[PDB]
Amino acid sequence: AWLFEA
Amino acid sequence: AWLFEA
Amino acid sequence: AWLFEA
Amino acid sequence: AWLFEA
Amino acid sequence: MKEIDELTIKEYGVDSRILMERAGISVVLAMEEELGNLSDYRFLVLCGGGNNGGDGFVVARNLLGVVKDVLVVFLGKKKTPDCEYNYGLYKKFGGKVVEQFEPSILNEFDVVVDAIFGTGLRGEITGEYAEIINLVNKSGKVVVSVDVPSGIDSNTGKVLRTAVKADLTVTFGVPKIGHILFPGRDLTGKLKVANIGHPVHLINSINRYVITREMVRSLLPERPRDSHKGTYGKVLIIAGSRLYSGAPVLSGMGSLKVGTGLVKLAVPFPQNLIATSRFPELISVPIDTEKGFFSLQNLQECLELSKDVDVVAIGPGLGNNEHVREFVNEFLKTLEKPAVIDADAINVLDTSVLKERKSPAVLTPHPGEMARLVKKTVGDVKYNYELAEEFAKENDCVLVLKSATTIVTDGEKTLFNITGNTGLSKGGSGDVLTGMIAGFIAQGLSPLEASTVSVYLHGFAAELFEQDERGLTASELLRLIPEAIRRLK
Amino acid sequence: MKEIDELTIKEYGVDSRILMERAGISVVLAMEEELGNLSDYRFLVLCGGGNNGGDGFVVARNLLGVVKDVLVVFLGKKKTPDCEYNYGLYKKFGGKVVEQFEPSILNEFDVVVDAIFGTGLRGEITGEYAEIINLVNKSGKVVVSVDVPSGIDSNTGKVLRTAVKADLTVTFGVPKIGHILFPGRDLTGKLKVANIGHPVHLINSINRYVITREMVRSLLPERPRDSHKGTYGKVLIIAGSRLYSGAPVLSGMGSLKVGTGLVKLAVPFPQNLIATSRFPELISVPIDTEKGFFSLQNLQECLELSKDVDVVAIGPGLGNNEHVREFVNEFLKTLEKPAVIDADAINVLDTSVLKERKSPAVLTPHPGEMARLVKKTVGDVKYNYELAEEFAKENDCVLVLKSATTIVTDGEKTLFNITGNTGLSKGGSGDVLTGMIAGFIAQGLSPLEASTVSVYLHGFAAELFEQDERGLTASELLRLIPEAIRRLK
Amino acid sequence: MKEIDELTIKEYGVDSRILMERAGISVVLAMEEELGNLSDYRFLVLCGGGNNGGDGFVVARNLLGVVKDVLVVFLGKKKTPDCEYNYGLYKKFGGKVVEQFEPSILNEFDVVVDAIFGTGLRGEITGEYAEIINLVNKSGKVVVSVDVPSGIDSNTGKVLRTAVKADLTVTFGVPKIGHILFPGRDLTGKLKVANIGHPVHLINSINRYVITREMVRSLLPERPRDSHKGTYGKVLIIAGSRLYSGAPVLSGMGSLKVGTGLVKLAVPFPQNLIATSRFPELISVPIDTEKGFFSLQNLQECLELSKDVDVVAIGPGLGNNEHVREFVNEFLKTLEKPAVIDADAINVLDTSVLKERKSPAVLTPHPGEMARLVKKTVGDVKYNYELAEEFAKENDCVLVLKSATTIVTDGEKTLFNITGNTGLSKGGSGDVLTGMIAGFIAQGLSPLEASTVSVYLHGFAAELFEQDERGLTASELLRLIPEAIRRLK
Ligand SMILES: [K+]
Ligand SMILES: [K+]
Ligand SMILES: [K+]
Repeated sequence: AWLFEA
Repeated sequence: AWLFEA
Repeated sequence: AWLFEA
Repeated sequence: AWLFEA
Repeated sequence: MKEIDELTIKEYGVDSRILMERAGISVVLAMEEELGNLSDYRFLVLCGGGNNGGDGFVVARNLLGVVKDVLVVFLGKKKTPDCEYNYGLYKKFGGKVVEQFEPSILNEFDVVVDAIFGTGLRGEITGEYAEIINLVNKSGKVVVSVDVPSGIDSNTGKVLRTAVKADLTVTFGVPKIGHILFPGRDLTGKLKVANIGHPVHLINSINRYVITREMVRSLLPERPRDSHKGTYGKVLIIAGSRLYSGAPVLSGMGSLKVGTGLVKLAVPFPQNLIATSRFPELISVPIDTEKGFFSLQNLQECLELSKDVDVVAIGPGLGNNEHVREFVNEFLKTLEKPAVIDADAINVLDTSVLKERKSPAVLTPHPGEMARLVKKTVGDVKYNYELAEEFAKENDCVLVLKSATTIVTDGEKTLFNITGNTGLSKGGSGDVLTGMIAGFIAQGLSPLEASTVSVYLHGFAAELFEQDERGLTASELLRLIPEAIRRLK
Repeated sequence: MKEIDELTIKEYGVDSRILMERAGISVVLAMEEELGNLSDYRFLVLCGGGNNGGDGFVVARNLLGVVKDVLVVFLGKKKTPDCEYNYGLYKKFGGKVVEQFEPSILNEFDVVVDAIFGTGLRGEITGEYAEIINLVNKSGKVVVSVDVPSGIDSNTGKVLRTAVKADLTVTFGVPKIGHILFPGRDLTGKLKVANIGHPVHLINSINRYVITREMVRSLLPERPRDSHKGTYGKVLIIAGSRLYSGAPVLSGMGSLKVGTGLVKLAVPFPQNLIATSRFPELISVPIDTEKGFFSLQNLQECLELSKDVDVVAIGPGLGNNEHVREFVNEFLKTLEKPAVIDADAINVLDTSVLKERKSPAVLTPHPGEMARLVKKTVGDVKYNYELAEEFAKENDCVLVLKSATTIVTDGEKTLFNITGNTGLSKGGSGDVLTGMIAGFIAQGLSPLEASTVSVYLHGFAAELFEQDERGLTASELLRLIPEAIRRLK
Repeated sequence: MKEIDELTIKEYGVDSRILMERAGISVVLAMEEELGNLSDYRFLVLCGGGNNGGDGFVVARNLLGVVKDVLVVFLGKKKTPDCEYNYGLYKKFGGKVVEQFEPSILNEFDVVVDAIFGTGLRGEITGEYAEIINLVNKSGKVVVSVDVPSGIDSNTGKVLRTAVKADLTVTFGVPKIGHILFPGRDLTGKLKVANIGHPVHLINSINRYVITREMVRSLLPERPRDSHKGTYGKVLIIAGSRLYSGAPVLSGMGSLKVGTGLVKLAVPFPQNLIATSRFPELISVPIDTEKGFFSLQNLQECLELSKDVDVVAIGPGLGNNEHVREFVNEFLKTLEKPAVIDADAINVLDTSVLKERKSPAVLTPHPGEMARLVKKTVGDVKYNYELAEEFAKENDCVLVLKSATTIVTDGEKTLFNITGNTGLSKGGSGDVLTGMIAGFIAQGLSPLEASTVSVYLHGFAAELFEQDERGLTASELLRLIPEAIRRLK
């Protein structure tokens, strides 16, 4: 969750 | 069954 | 645990 | 592998 | 029950301290069953001065030395003899009590035991009792209520200004009306009924019960192998109108899906053709009408159709106008068969007619229809089991008053149904139920038995819907019925 | 976003070199997540002179020594300060750059990183930039685009003569309109949104969003256990004609399948009977018409039917002739209820009427209907969110402009829906959606919320079809709706 | 590494702010990998004034808005430029800092990030830094240390009065000696090594490494199919005494179990017969002695037996008396074969003899034997890699200094082994290792390679024991060796 939103 | 009815 | 030690 | 060696 | 506590003490001889102990330790075992091993938790027990608080003191003492921490906050002004005795014991076993509540005291505990008020709640909760309950409701902690969530009136299920929202409620002997009716049923969370030593004869002498799986299993009629259509009875449904062509179909399949041998619908032409295009197993007799509604000109045809059947359901989709009113009332006055009366048949009904009938009747109103039928407000009749009881008794009928909890009474015996979900909160859902009742009477159940089995299976079919309940429709419900029946056994 | 880059640098104080680094390494981690271990691959990074190319230089440097081979082809004329800095680093770490592209250079590489143009694309790609992009599109290699596939206008999703077709696109902060609208959404491939250090307050200050599962979950209305039909609201659907008897049924079940308590259809006789033969849970009121279509002679009947409901949907299958036009416009002028306006109700609508209404409205046009409604070409209105915004704002409504990506706006807030598939590209599909919207307004959602939840679940129900999407029909979609709802939670 | 930070900044040109950022976000990703989704946790970040605290500020800023709560407690007197810059950013992004530590502040947080001291720790932690570290060690919270647990000297792994006990440590570029040697290795908890942008050439230019699976896999000798006994070499083990009949057997099977073709033991009669009764695959030559120990009268026999072999192991169970001392020293002086020297051969060794030998040697002392060999205290030699390095370099040998972390050096190259467990802390365990080394030299590995592969597999065989490690015996270890070897590949 911290680095990427998919 | 003896102590509780759910 | 509360009622019985086995 | 790129960010971490464990 | 207060009467049953008294008899077990005064006539049977059980010391009241012994009933109190068994109650407390019930609460401990019930929490263990729900939370698993209790030793990692910290407990905040909130105790009033009455016997509910005494039950709490017993709980608090039996956690001493077994769990991480216990603290009793005592909120009462004075203690009853058994509460005092048990407070005396908590203190002698080394328990910490305080009589001052601080908003931040919840921060140090995992579980709150709510033993403030039980069945001895009189009037509204105000003041620091309320502030304390509001604070607990805000805390996000796990709440276990002793007997009834404090602030629920245990006779009505009403909230007396404010009430505790419990995750688990442990009550004694029998469920109380306030656990069963809303809003109290919502605030009870998961309900456990503990046997605390009352003789079984008294427990069974209670006259209002919840409808259970075992009871519906024992009432389901037999399907003897050497049987034919007629073994399982015939139903006539008088229903529909040019406005409401759908109701007849849902009612008719209600009856068939519960195992009735024959269902005949009587529906104004050409709307009668709708049913057989959905379900050609039905018989759908066209009635010739002037404007698309039943009237007195269809009276004779309908009494004739009623000669060959065992039960008649009437009302769904009939419409409510003066011609329907004449027709329904003249019809029921003359029909010498059991009648199941729903929807618009209820809205135009003359109650003098129910009195003068020899044959039995079930009425299946929702609270809107009940309000209109007795000329009261919805709020006066909703969840009012005593009113329902007088109505049944005065009108020699069974009343099925529909709601999230449904009351089924004949004036002597009152049953509560708690199966179902909000997917039954849409049109067509009541129409199925009317069929199910008519069908079960047709198979030889009495009106009360028919009604009891039907409300239970109707609710249980809803719960079996595989997707989200809000998408449930009466057609899917019809499909789930035989699964509900299979799962009974 | 360019505004958000600036504020994070100029006001917050984050060095632009730090934003650039975090972006590059995001691309590396995103590729690792998609390809697994990167060490067996050979990378060809294509770098422009702007900051997108700088992001590429950062990518190229962070693969040096970790992968089989890297080569940067530099395509720019000059470098920005951060691109130059990062080019300087690639070279000092030992990286090979070249400034000449040979058609056969693709033969020696497995992955192409496309860092030619990002959000700073102005005008059409011609010349060797185009030849290079065409060559990459022909190569069958795995393509990873930095920020946006070069050649997509990041504000419109339009292709500026030619554009890169990516397997993966890694963008920064928020999705850009060009990833969300077509054709750009098709060329983006799998989209990842990397957090590269922008303060969360600014990221959230963005005013156009994609509709997500979490957002629809938080808007879904509550189903309180103590509820009845009326809790979940009533809808009237004014629809159908002797030409189009099917639309009313699909709309009506749209509403019911999303959890509405009551749906009444008003459909010209005898076509009204079609609905209840499919779904007898519906109420289908026959309207007496002269030629099979609604006209002013049905105006009073319909306002009367509208008194008892919460929302009115109008349009599906009405037909488009002068009598329908008079009727719809007089009706909406007088109806003091929320209106959901679809299909033929849109085709004959006078927009002066939307202005003069106190009550709210949702319009649900496809681009054909939008074109006719504002008197423009389909190509001018398709995927034109600013036009949709002005229309909503000027007409005080919510506009739901349907397409593979649907725009839902009220003039202030604009949402994009990306659920669905091509199975929704057939008749009846819009009719379901009109129902769903009307139903959700009936349950107490505002028009914008109702519309947002509906487009999402409508699309998500399509994706749950178990066989090939092209075989999906509106009837199957109706069945999938409650599964879509269950899977939300 | 401090040297590698400098070169990457000063020569390569990477801004130090960029190294600092990459470090911080490494810590965030590493915590995410260990705790799962971080959004439910509350973080307490403890920041010194140096660059370690700057790394913490970067961590704290990147949790802002993503997690439940963040709070930085700043413990320094002044800030370095990069710490100040990053403190400046935390504050501009809305972060709460305080400069006062309260014992009870731990109560409000789930995770403590320890960014007080890194590699710039000089001297002992006293005062409030210590009180703070003690308080964190008492709290039972999850601790994540940045670079090295504060209070570990990163060059020795020593505790400077007090140190943080971490669950996870995230370090940058390469593991530091203090993560690898005890007590620091114990306080590091789970170690992750993050790549933060240093050129790979510099990372690899480091000259002390941890022994890894990949390195041992690439050194394992080939087993060509067309091979015979002699392909895989011959070993002579000179060992045992009438006091210690067991050592020869464990050594000899050490050699065989690693794939040596032939092992000959030379053991005083009748103790030689012990080995072949356990393992008849061994050759166990009876040596005639006067009193049960080797002496000079066995010198010629043993040089003769050494003619046909490739390597000689000497020492296990020899006993330590003047006659053994004469014999070992005259023997090694004359033997023109690689020698592996263990146990009692080490205790009586004259180091002048190692100097005057042309042939190579491995010595395998535990710290007790090392202390005696260089005439220092155990505490002076334990985990002292520089002393081990000088000894190897001055005596032209490989030194394998055994302990929970074993140091293997030849004076130029130093390797650390971290496989094993406490089951190797009992007699016989070293005797196996001597065999394994001799066996691998016999198969053509150099002394350093032989030693590196052996310490790793010896440790890894211990970890494969299926029951509790404390019950592991040298005999079971011998059985696990070929499993260790299989699992390498
Ligand atoms: K209570
Ligand atoms: K790009
Ligand atoms: K640290």
